[PDB]
Amino acid sequence: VAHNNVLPNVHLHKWWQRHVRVNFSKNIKKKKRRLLREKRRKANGGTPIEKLH
Amino acid sequence: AVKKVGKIIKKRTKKFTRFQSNRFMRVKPAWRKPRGIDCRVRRRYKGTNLMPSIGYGSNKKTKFLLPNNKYKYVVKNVKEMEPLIMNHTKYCVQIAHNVSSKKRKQIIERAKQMNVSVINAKARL
Amino acid sequence: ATRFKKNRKKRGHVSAGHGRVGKHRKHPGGRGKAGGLHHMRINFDKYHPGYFGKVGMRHLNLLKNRTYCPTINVDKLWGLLPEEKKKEFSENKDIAPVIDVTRKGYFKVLGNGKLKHNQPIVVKARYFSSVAEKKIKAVGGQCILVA
Amino acid sequence: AKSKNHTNHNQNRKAHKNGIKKPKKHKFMSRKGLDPNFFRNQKYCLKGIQKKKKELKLKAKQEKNN
Amino acid sequence: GIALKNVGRIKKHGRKHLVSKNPYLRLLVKLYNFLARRTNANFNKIIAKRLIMPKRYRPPLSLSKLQYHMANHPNDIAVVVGSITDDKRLFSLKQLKVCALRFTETARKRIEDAGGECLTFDQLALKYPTGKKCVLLRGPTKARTAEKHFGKAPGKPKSKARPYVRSKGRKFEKARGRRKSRAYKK
RNA sequence: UAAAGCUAAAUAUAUGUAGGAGACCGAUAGCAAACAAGUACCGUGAGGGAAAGAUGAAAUAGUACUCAGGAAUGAGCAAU
RNA sequence: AUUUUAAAAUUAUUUGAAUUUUUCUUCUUAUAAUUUAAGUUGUUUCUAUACAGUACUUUCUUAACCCACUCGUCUUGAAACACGGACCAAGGAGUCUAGCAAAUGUGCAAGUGUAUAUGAUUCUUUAAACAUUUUAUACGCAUAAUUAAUGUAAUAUGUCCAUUGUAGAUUUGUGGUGCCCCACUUUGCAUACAAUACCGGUAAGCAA
RNA sequence: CCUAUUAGCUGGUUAUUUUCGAAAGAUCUCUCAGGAUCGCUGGAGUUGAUUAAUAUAAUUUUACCAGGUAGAGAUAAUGAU
RNA sequence: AUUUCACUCAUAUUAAAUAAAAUAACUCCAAGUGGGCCAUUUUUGGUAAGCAGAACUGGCGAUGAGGGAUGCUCCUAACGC
RNA sequence: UUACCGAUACCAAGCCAUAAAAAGAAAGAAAAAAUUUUUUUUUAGAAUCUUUUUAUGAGUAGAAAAUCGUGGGGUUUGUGUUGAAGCGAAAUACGUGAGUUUUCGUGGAACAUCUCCCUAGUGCAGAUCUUGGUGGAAGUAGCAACUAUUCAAAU
Ligand SMILES: [Mg+2]
Ligand SMILES: [Mg+2]
Ligand SMILES: [Mg+2]
Ligand SMILES: [Mg+2]
Ligand SMILES: [Mg+2]
Ligand SMILES: [Mg+2]
Ligand SMILES: [Mg+2]
Ligand SMILES: [Mg+2]
Ligand SMILES: [Mg+2]
Ligand SMILES: [Mg+2]
Ligand SMILES: [Mg+2]
Ligand SMILES: [Mg+2]
Ligand SMILES: [Mg+2]
Ligand SMILES: [Mg+2]
Ligand SMILES: [Mg+2]
Ligand SMILES: [Mg+2]
Ligand SMILES: [Mg+2]
Ligand SMILES: [Mg+2]
Ligand SMILES: [Mg+2]
Ligand SMILES: [Mg+2]
Ligand SMILES: [Mg+2]
Ligand SMILES: [Mg+2]
Ligand SMILES: [Mg+2]
Ligand SMILES: [Mg+2]
Ligand SMILES: [Mg+2]
Ligand SMILES: [Mg+2]
Ligand SMILES: [Mg+2]
Ligand SMILES: [Mg+2]
Ligand SMILES: [Mg+2]
Ligand SMILES: [Mg+2]
Ligand SMILES: [Mg+2]
Ligand SMILES: [Mg+2]
Ligand SMILES: [Mg+2]
Repeated sequence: VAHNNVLPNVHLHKWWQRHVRVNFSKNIKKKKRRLLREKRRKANGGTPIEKLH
Repeated sequence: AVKKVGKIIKKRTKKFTRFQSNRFMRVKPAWRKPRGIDCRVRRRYKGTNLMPSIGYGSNKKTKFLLPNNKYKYVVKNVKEMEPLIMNHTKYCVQIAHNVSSKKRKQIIERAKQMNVSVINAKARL
Repeated sequence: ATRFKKNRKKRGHVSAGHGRVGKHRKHPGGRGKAGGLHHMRINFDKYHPGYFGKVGMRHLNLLKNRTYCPTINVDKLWGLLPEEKKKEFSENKDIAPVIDVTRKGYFKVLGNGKLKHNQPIVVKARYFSSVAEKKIKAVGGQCILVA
Repeated sequence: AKSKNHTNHNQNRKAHKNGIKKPKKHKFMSRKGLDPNFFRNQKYCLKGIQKKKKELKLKAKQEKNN
Repeated sequence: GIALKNVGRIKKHGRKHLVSKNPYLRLLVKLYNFLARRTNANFNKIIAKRLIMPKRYRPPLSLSKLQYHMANHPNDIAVVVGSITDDKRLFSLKQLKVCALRFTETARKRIEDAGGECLTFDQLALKYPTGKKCVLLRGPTKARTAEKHFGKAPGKPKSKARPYVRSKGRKFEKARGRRKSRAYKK
């Protein structure tokens, strides 16, 4: 190390490439989830799908 | 060698060839600046290739004029050469390489009506 | 963007900016924080003085929710009111506001600043400092402790 | 194996590159560790002077508004 | 040859143009350059220079400090080449006339509620061409946190600079070099 | 409220099979392999492992006839 | 398109005085012109009464006169009896991600950033774009420091006032020389140098 | 196969013009073919001067201060003769 | 010691001379370098050396042009067309 | 004692660039050729812009600005069977330079954008560099163990 910086700290010393995960489908998944919980309502035929807490 | 015709003065006419381009045929003649210790062209030894410099620059008043003593504008179709009707004594036209013969005939006969000169009005004839 | 990178300027030069005699070799002084205390000592000493050694007592299982405590000075105490509501308390002298800072996320009232002279105010909180409590008593107010 | 071990060739050429700099010549310095029992008294003197000056200023602010 | 320094050529040491591309700021620069040239007033020169500086040299000014600076200058105009911001620590505000490059919403509301007004620089060019009864003001230019790390290195005797650290606590750079009990203090 | 047991959903998917797409590569590039490619070939064996795309719109137009020559092949007053 | 003016010089008529006594004697004490002022102007001939010729412009080739060791690299020092290079074509080397800082541009500002989700008369594109739960406590960084620590926590209620001094940008009123600079007068940003008060820790003194 | 293991050491590192321009000293180092740190360089930005002034200076002048080298001495001290 | 108030000390030639003296002062972020050698003069070891080790300046390195027949360091003199 | 010859240094003048400076954001007719009628040329105002003045110019390691070119994307507006890209030879051509532009020939199907932006696997003389093709040496070295061949006929 040579300047006025903060002392380095990074935790990259194992085989870190094998487990990296880029999220490409976070909106596709919410569309899918919305359609499933909407399909449930049409099968309950008037009764709600929530419960009292 | 200075060349001068009217008011136009050229400060040199020969090209600046690349060092060693006459001896090795993998070296092309386009100029590249010599870098690297022990060159004899970078160190300005007498008797070898000269280097270009800003001192050979041309007069601002005559920097882009042709021997015609006019500036050159290149046109591709009829509608592009209409801005020349206001400045016809300072510009001359040249037709682009990839236009067809039929288009060329019309461009030429309009340039004739506008009283502007055509540099290459002999091609494809 | 690769368009504006410094390396494109040195594309015709031999050494790419790293020098003829001292090349760009790989790890010529160690890896990471390697040489400190031996041959990186000066950098450590003049940029990070107190780095080596340990001091103090251990706390084995902290649980930070036990000592969470945001604060507010008496400077910012009349500013929590809207300006129109701040206005009428000036004219009328018979009524004072009662302020509950724990409804706003503050826990301890702290005592920097100046309160308006002869303008009483009543404050609720979990903790007070001595100076703050005195300054509230001086302009004719009262402090109330809650939980 | 053997090499040079000392010279100061070129050193004052580099020294005179950016001139020989002088101290900045300030007006006041800090009397932190200097003669005690003389500057504590000076603090008392200046407190008295300030009390007189501010009393006069307050007085004038009191008459001028009538 | 000839023995000159920086041979025959004069050095200048600052910013020369705008870097920003806001068209309205470019119009302002043109206007005050013209005013500076054609009436060398020393009032329009300074303004023409200040609205060229980078962001760090145009700090904000608070309402309370602005009112404090104008206490002995009733019915005058304060000129700031920055933003002015609100201050909750004030209880009341007087009537003020202020020209500034930007106002925040709360500060603008408070100023107009007391009977004051807010001005842009193109109106000040139209009403006070040479700055009669106008007071130039600046905010605190060395109050930024980044300036707390500059100066002498932290470690030189009796310095005041902050260090660059991951976090703060008894375990983060407090042992050797900051107390006498571990071998020396600073 | 230990020293016995069962149990959906919200999570993962460098494999197999099908479908859709890209500011990606363009035959020394892209998978090793755009072609009878894990093929031809090398090693006792465990294993190693390539090169090689394009006539023309149409051959349902791929060169008929004559002369010289043993033949290949060449030439034409002859031919798509 | 209004400093190729003004002035100066010259020449020919003048209005007056000198002295050196004169066909270049002085002093713009009145009008006209001229240049020696206020960076080249004129007359003849040729090209030529041409349309590309053997002439003019231009590009190659080959002589002469003077000069010219093999590039790249390490090195105090390379033409070196230091190393790599038989020739040609294609390929071929400071990039990506995390985390921090400085600089600069942009938005808002004592706050700022709509996380994961959910909503919608979003649904080739759209894996984009749009929205935020019908005196309003998700979380990060900032708004307060200091101490191993129990912890404690920033002038102080006489006045919503905003600690003190020296130099200093801008403003106010008179005078000097040319809106500028000076001599007083008024106000006193940023910042530099110091002083003082207060908060956390430690000594000292006293201590229920 | 782990694996494109590591190398303070050899070799290489791709367009133009224009502007500024070095070090081969010094401190610490299982340090002596390396490194950190100061010095020398470039870029960015404020504050100033643009008033033939003041700040300033590898230079003189005037006033004053400190020195034991060239020379000299041996009959003044020491040591030689 | 400090705080006030009154009076008064050359300046247009500037409290001695000279000055392409503000091409100044300061802060930030970074590169390369940390094997050197040579000449006149002073100087240590060595019989000496194109040997080894120091001092003050100027150079070569990083630099070409005219001269010394020739030559990294000598003399003149440093570089747009 | 005189004359002379001799630098990229010194002096005078032109031009390029760098640095600094003096100024500009309230626009009106000048010649020439033709016998007071027509004809030519110009009649400017972009702010990192336009006029004008002075001084200056060496450079390895290194740093910065402006500029030239390549594959692909958005916007704008273009070329092509009356011949695109590419390739060979060139030019009274432009630029200090990297380059840009054009003619002829070949070719047979696509190619740009400089109006302003986005983007990257983006620029080769070398690495005993990788893969492929090709030279001088050169009609040269050489075609040598194993005793040995001859006459006539057929094809
Ligand atoms: Mg040329
Ligand atoms: Mg060299
Ligand atoms: Mg270089
Ligand atoms: Mg190298
Ligand atoms: Mg010069
Ligand atoms: Mg169980
Ligand atoms: Mg596909
Ligand atoms: Mg392949
Ligand atoms: Mg080496
Ligand atoms: Mg070297
Ligand atoms: Mg050697
Ligand atoms: Mg060499
Ligand atoms: Mg030899
Ligand atoms: Mg070697
Ligand atoms: Mg070899
Ligand atoms: Mg920033
Ligand atoms: Mg955190
Ligand atoms: Mg206490
Ligand atoms: Mg008791
Ligand atoms: Mg390896
Ligand atoms: Mg220089
Ligand atoms: Mg070294
Ligand atoms: Mg030299
Ligand atoms: Mg000789
Ligand atoms: Mg002679
Ligand atoms: Mg130069
Ligand atoms: Mg690509
Ligand atoms: Mg193309
Ligand atoms: Mg590449
Ligand atoms: Mg290539
Ligand atoms: Mg090659
Ligand atoms: Mg061979
Ligand atoms: Mg033979």
